[PDB]
Amino acid sequence: GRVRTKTVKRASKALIERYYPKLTLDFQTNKRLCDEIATIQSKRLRNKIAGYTTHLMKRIQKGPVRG
Amino acid sequence: MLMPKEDRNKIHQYLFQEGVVVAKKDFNQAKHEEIDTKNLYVIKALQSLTSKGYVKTQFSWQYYYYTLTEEGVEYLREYLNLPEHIVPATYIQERN
Amino acid sequence: QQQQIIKIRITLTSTKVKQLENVSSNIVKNAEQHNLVKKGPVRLPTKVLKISTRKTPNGEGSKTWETYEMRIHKRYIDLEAPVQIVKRITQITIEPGVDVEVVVASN
Amino acid sequence: ALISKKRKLVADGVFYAELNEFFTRELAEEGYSGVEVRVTPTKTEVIIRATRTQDVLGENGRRINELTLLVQKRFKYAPGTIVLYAERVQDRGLSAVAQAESMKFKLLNGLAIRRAAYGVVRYVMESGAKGCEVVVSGKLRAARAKAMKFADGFLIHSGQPVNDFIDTATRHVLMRQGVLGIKVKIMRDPAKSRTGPKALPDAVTIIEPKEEEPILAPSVKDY
Amino acid sequence: GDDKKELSAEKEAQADAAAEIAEDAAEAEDALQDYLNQQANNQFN
RNA sequence: ACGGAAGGGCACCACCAGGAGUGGAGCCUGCGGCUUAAUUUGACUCAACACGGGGAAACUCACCAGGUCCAGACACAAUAAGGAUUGACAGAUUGAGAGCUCUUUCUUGAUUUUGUGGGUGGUGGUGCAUGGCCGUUCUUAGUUGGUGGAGUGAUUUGUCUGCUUAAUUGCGAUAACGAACGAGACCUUAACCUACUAAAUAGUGGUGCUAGCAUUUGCUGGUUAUCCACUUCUUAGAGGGACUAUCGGUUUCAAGCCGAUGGAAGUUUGAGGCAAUAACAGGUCUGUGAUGCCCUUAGACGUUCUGGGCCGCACGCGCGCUACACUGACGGAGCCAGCGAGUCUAACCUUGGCCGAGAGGUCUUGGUAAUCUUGUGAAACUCCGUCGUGCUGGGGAUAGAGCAUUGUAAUUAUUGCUCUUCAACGAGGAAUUCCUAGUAAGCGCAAGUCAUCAGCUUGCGUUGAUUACGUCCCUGCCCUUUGUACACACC
Ligand SMILES: [Mg+2]
Ligand SMILES: [Mg+2]
Ligand SMILES: [Mg+2]
Ligand SMILES: [Mg+2]
Ligand SMILES: [Mg+2]
Ligand SMILES: [Mg+2]
Ligand SMILES: [Mg+2]
Ligand SMILES: [Mg+2]
Ligand SMILES: [Mg+2]
Ligand SMILES: [Mg+2]
Ligand SMILES: [Mg+2]
Ligand SMILES: [Mg+2]
Ligand SMILES: [Mg+2]
Ligand SMILES: [Mg+2]
Ligand SMILES: [Mg+2]
Ligand SMILES: [Mg+2]
Ligand SMILES: [Mg+2]
Ligand SMILES: [Mg+2]
Ligand SMILES: [Mg+2]
Ligand SMILES: [Mg+2]
Ligand SMILES: [Mg+2]
Ligand SMILES: [Mg+2]
Ligand SMILES: [Mg+2]
Ligand SMILES: [Mg+2]
Ligand SMILES: [Mg+2]
Ligand SMILES: [Mg+2]
Ligand SMILES: [Mg+2]
Repeated sequence: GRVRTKTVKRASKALIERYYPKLTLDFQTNKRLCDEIATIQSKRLRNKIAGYTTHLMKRIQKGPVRG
Repeated sequence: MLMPKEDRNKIHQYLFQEGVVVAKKDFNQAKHEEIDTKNLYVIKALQSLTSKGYVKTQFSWQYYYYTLTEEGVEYLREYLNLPEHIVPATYIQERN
Repeated sequence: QQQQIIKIRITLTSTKVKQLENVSSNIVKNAEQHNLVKKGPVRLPTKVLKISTRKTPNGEGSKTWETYEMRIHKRYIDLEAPVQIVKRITQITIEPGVDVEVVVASN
Repeated sequence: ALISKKRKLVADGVFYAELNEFFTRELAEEGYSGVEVRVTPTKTEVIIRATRTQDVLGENGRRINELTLLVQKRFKYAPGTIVLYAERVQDRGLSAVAQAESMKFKLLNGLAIRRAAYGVVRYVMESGAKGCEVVVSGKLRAARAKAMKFADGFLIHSGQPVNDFIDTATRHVLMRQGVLGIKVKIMRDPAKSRTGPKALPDAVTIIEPKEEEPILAPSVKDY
Repeated sequence: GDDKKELSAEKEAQADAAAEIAEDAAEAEDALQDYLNQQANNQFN
């Protein structure tokens, strides 16, 4: 599978919540974002996180998303 | 055990001198590193010396560790006869 | 009045890659940080001591196997310094966990 | 002299193992808690992490004599080349091994099984552990063997942080009936780590934005 | 131990820990034979 | 908690579609059984049977036939310096050049001896007294507290119909909201860097000195430093990289899932390590100088020494090895790995030279090792020949005769070589195992064991498929529902 755990999804929510100006449709920049704006202990988890706080953006751009 | 006074003293004396003895568990070892007797001689000699107080024994990885204790510090004083205010592991080196 | 270029080889061996690379790197600066000449840390292929055993003290059960391993890391640094710096550079720089060995000679 | 370094590095391991043993057997009523042996120029350095170094010393510093002398004779060291110092451990409260031997020694003055363990967890906590676990196993007083658990606070149990943050230790308190198994688990507050990861890998902190007071039609400052 | 007397344990447990903090803060400050051996056999030699 | 009720699932220790087999045969090896002086013993459904790292010539070792020793602490008592006790040469004796015991008669000097109490050792018993460890449930996904809601209460709700996932993984629903343990994260290994830092113990290009062939400049080599440079390849440091990205089908346009493109990599990226709460009278007292209790303790169940035994053979069972041939055997020729190991107070890994058909021997030698063995020139495999379907030149059991190696010792034949002998076996009934890609299968190699001995194992790389990409029919487990007079919980 590839269902993203709660830790991933919980951070993502928490980032989109308090930094929507800043952040984008681009994971490439959202990666670099997370580093400055968030303490995370692994490269891997950071990517797993940014990639999904990205995906979440990507469709807010077309309608809202609960949560 | 059965062992001549000669070997008893070579033990006993060396005990008072060093204040300490170690010795591997392997009876029939002919001559023991340092002391000039049968290894079997040392082990049991001490075993006796402990079983009447005097000295303390420790094992771990196949080796005996005999610690000369204070009441023994008297017994050796009798067996070797040497006068009180003698010695043991009871110096502080020069200034080491 | 002393000092003469004696051609050195410091060999550095350990299982603790931080402390090792530490003593390694700190040395390489403390070389040209006073201008020597060297071929730097040469990392030898880190080798692995494997040990493969049944877990069980006895016989019962599906035969589970368990392999422990111990890694040996070895660098060598070549220096060309006189007698004063060398002896200084060997006695200090010491570290609990890193075995330092300094040979000399042109053979 | 002259050894393979494969043989040499293993050999040094064993040496530690044999040494650590001998101390754990010899300095129990001294809250022995570990060693490290530093190979140096001109000497071999041994440090005894015992809580109560007053006893490791002795009448004008006797015992460490016997102790070195012992350690000396055994591995064949040439008087002077081996050196022992004792060194009181900074809080026994966050050291598994120190606490099992407490637990042991508790139960050997016959403390109630719980009052024992249930105490240790409480003292460890006040030593600022993030969490702590004690198990007692085997047989007290009844005939059939039981086992208990005694935890409080926070622990994790898997992967690398285990290697990182938890101290565990089994001891064997040899009782009149059979033998008890004591088994302590301390989980160190990773905040304080001092040298390593600062948190659990699960830890994801977000900086708290900034209360903007924006708007304001352009303008520019000169300098 | 039975759960009927538990309270009494947990409290004595605490007290136990409290007096382990007396010890560990009060130890956080609190307050020859000459001649040798291989010599006496060389002096009386 | 349980059911020989019901409803859902999940999995190549289930099946489907297949593969490659085992079950038949020879032998190897374990287990039963018989046998025996003894054939030491544990373990018996998955979870006992190439398992106790269990490949036992002595040792191991426990078992059997025999012989010594005390290594019986310590305390009192007895004995006793007119000698408590110790040892012996030769002979007899004995398997023995054991003064075991006897003859004889020196020696030793308070160390012992006799006795009781008390210790002590023991692969003696008890794993149904224990610790620790392990294996099993578990290829599973479960466990809990805060504030709130229900209940006098134990308790429940959160933790759920559905959907999704490898996952109590999420989505969603929603009297719950929000969190922690376990899952995930993490860690290690295999993949990608012409980016960074370097290397005579890694290697490339150039240049010298040089060989061969062409000569027309060339082509192919030699040269642990004859110099210059470089880091692509090798090595291991620090970084980076992937997040199922872009796009699109799909779907409660949710988690997600499928496809395409790109990418070193898109099945948790592949394989591992660690792994919560709980259960079992699972296994181990035969790993432990871990341990309670019982047994035993000098004609010993201590220990050691000699010799046999664990291998004994009407036969049942299990893991294996080699095979039945022509996708073959044989004989020449091609000629390519990776994981490893290796000698200090010592004989380890062995290049090279010679002698020997061989196995081996002998003279030297490099290596405490990316430095030498070793490019481990391994095997399948590839090439050209011989044989031609004939139990054949497939197959190599059984057996005779010789020569070498390890070891104090090889007989009941440790192993190796040569000749010879040349069995069963013509693809294996009922049954049954394993597996989804660099996988299956074929194929060798190192390592553990190891003086000698792998038909075992743990890892490794070499050659490289077929068929799924599904489901609940079989089998096993999990989940709700439901019944219970069980709760020591259907033993
Ligand atoms: Mg966790
Ligand atoms: Mg994990
Ligand atoms: Mg089928
Ligand atoms: Mg078949
Ligand atoms: Mg025998
Ligand atoms: Mg007696
Ligand atoms: Mg008695
Ligand atoms: Mg025992
Ligand atoms: Mg059991
Ligand atoms: Mg057990
Ligand atoms: Mg039994
Ligand atoms: Mg599977
Ligand atoms: Mg209420
Ligand atoms: Mg529930
Ligand atoms: Mg490179
Ligand atoms: Mg593609
Ligand atoms: Mg049982
Ligand atoms: Mg055991
Ligand atoms: Mg057998
Ligand atoms: Mg061929
Ligand atoms: Mg010949
Ligand atoms: Mg040499
Ligand atoms: Mg034929
Ligand atoms: Mg043939
Ligand atoms: Mg071998
Ligand atoms: Mg085996
Ligand atoms: Mg009910």
